[PDB]
Amino acid sequence: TELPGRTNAFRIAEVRPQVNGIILKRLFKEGSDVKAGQQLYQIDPATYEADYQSAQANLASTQEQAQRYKLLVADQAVSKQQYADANAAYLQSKAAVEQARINLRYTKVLSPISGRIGRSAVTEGALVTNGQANAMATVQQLDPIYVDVTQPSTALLRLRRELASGQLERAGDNAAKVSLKLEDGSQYPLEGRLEFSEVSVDEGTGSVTIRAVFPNPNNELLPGMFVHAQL
Amino acid sequence: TELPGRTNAFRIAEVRPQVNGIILKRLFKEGSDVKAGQQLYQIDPATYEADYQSAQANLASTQEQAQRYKLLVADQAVSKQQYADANAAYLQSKAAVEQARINLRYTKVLSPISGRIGRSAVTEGALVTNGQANAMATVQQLDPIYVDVTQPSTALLRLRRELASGQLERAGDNAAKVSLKLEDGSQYPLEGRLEFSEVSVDEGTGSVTIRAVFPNPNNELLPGMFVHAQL
Amino acid sequence: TELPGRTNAFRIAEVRPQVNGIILKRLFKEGSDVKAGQQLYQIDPATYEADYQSAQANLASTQEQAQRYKLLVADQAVSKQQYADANAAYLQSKAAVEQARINLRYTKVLSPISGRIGRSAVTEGALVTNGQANAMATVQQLDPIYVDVTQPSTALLRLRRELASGQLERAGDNAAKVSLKLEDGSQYPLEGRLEFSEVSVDEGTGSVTIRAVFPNPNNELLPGMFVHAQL
Amino acid sequence: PATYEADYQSAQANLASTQEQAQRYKLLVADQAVSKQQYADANAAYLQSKAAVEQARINLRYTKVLSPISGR
Ligand SMILES: O=C[C@H](O)CO
Ligand SMILES: O=C[C@H](O)CO
Ligand SMILES: O=C[C@H](O)CO
Repeated sequence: TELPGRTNAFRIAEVRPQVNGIILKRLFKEGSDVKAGQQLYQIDPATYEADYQSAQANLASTQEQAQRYKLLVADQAVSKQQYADANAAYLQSKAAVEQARINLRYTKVLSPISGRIGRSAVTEGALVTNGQANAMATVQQLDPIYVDVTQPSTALLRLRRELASGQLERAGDNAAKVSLKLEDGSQYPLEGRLEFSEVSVDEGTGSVTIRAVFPNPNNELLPGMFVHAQL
Repeated sequence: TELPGRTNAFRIAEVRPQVNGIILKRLFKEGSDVKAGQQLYQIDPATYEADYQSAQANLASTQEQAQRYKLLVADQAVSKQQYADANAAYLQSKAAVEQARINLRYTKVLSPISGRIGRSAVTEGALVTNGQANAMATVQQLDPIYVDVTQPSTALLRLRRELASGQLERAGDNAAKVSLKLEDGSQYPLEGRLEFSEVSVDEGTGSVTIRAVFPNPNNELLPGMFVHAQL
Repeated sequence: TELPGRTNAFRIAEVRPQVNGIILKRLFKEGSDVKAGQQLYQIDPATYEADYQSAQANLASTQEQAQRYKLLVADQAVSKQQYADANAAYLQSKAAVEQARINLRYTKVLSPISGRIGRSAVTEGALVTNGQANAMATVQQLDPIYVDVTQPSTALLRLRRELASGQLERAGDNAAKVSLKLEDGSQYPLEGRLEFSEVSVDEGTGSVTIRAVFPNPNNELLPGMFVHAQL
Repeated sequence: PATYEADYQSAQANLASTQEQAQRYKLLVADQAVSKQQYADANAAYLQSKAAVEQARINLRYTKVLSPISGR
């Protein structure tokens, strides 16, 4: 039985800035392969770095001030109102520092997912804003790759039985082994699982949509291909 | 007697953001079974978390300030026009904190219902906005599953009698036991209740719509199937 | 004398939101019986509740400020302008609080009438807007139930006489006792009034439409049934 | 032609505007001051205007229905 379907990325992510600034450098090759956590951009941190240290300097100061006044109050050598204020400043500083630290950190735009980055919608030297509508770039995990198959609700059950009645070659719980046949006609060398758990149902058609998962190193398979799963 | 009908989810909910931000992680398998209250997404909280603590710091401060002026007014050491401004700030802080707390909490996009989530209409790293038109995802309770049956108003009464005149196998108050027959032809193994209380009436047809309730573990039954209840 | 007619709800009401937000919970069973004033939905109030208290805090503050300046102005200790601005703020806050309170109240979507709610056109987690076109649900009082009867203007007088000339069994002022006969053929066990005051007239036909009122506990009778009143 | 003439000038006013807008961005994109996305939008409008004006001009011209052939 041949099931028609479309190939889709296994996982997709968007790269976006979360701090305001100028793109200093774009550390990745358009179209290359990147790893989740890998620095993809560098926003000029000259300032954030400066504010962050400017801050810590402050905290170090107010903190000393506080820790000391608390000693004085204990001898009644300073009104508790003086202390309260001292500790007040200390807490604000401590807050400032944390926010500074957070912003500096957001300075190195990292990749959320592991996959294939494409073109960089943002040029070096460009101005980038936190919250900005457009994404700097998009990564896609193309290795294990999906094949969305759509069968009428009935057939999905028919197959589900055969899977349980051993009439279908097991591949795992709720999964039967399957082969792929490109619209080319050719036979994709490798083979993969065909999970039976439903992903979506067009109630207007009643038809269900399940996913097949094929290994795709070499990146032979790409999203959008009209293929055929085989059982 | 065989009553035609369609299978429908037992309950449906939508997943939506209620805070602005970037989708950090999508904690769920498209097509899986999720529980109500289960975290479905994580919106980056670096800041909301910072603000929230920045606030609490403040409240901790003003609160002390206030409480002290409260005891001080008695000795007339602190006026009443002070303990007023003081208590003013205290109340504002307390409010800021609650608002901070609320936003942080929305940072974890939980699932409203227990059911089956399908595809995630939002990619990781994407930008999400409170009030946004589109829903991030949709959960559907499919275990007990409904079967909407439509009979002409007359028939509904005829059956209602037999139910009371013992001529129909009781299943509970106003419910008669029923079996399901898929459009496949097969006989759904389990059987369930056919509640007689009306759910809706197409006055333009006069016909009524009642619901059958079948157990559906194993998830064999899906919404949209054209079935037949049997009595 | 058998008068043909259609059964109709005794009263209809629509459930709609009057505040913006997300449907947290839908507290009612589709197809059940609900009482006027009963909470049907809960719109996530996390924020409205927060704004309301955020407001009250503010009012508490400005109000003190005002009452104090009202003092200083009366002692030429401060200009009338200062007292003016202070009172200005006070008045704004007081307005803010009232609006907050109103919105919070709308957070609980109560049922306007007592009757029978059907399906909920809105899912939990859904986005709901004040002013939105569609109604979240519809309650229909079905106990006393109407039976719209249509007779030629002439016949309505004929009967009206007999009613006054004792030739018809009184049921109340302008009402004659009547029995119902379902299109089933059967005899509805209970009986009710047949009010003679006209409700509408198809001037294009000259025919009048009057209503019969039958008790309908057990909910045996439903809107849309083609029946027959008997005199 | 009262209107065609009005639309035509209504248009030309527009183009004169958007054209200035564009020519100005044309330089800020070179000095990475304006996002290549924006300059795109500016030049987009400019091209639309220029298109509108041509159509306006064409219609105004037709305000004078001429004879295709020489004859009777
Ligand atoms: O983001 C992937 C491609 O480069 C563009 O659209
Ligand atoms: O929402 C259900 C499916 O995942 C999509 O369309
Ligand atoms: O709203 C009345 C019925 O429940 C549905 O359509």
